[PDB]
Order: sequence, then C-alpha cells, then structure tokens
Amino acid sequence: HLLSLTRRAQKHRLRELKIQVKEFADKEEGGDVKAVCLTLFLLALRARNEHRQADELEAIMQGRGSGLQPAVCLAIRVNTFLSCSQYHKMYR
DNA sequence: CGGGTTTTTGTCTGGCTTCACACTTGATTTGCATCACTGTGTAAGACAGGCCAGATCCAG
Repeated sequence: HLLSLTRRAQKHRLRELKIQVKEFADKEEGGDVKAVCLTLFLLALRARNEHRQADELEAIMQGRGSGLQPAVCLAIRVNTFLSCSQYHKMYR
C-alpha cells in the first residue's frame, strides 16, 4: 500500500509519473515543479471538500507566526469565565 | 516439500545544499514549588418518662 512505505521505493514506483510531471513543468513553466505541484495538491484537496487542510497548507507555505498577543488571551480568559488553574491546564 | 515473478531497499559513487555545530552572560521568559482554606456530606423516627382520665376496686 503506497503512502505507507519508505523512500527509494515509492519513487521507483512513481518514476514515470514524476518524469512526466517534470516534462510538463519544463514545457509550461520551464521547471517550476514546486509551485505546480503545490497548486495541484491544493486543488486536489479542494476537490474532496477539505478546505481546512488546504487553508492550513497555504498558510504554512508562508510559514508565519500564529501567536496571540496577551491582550486577546486576557480577553478570552476573562469573558469566558475561566479560572487561572483551568486556563493554565488548557495552556499546557 | 522448493523453481520463477513481482515488490522493497541499502548500496555503490564523489560533487552540491541547507542544515548542523563550539564559548559568552545578562537579561528575559517559562516552569515549577509553596501556602491558607474549600465543598459536597443538611428531616424524621424510636423511646422513656410524666401525667391526668376515666375506669377499678372498697367501704357502711
């Protein structure tokens, strides 16, 4: 079952398709394999109605800091009736 | 009871990455320990004793 083996074998299996994608990228974008594969996988996720994972992927492709400032954490801790102990529990 | 037919993979091989890898040291940020209290335990039932009430016996 593919997507479960290790490397150097799944390659040997998908070598034909990989060289075809390489030819297509060379013909279209001259070798921009990374971007075209990213777009193909994003649309493949969107086809199966998996917007959450696709959004997470397109957000991490930037690699960004999704950290909340302490004001927002304080607002959440106050306006939701949370004791400091339970908030610390959730935090850890 | 073991001859063929496909996966499943470290390998050779040297030349290239993005990553990895040694003292400071003063603040700076986490992470953990410490201390005085806490809330849930939350209505009835069995029994002895005193008390009159009306019944229990006694008298000429």
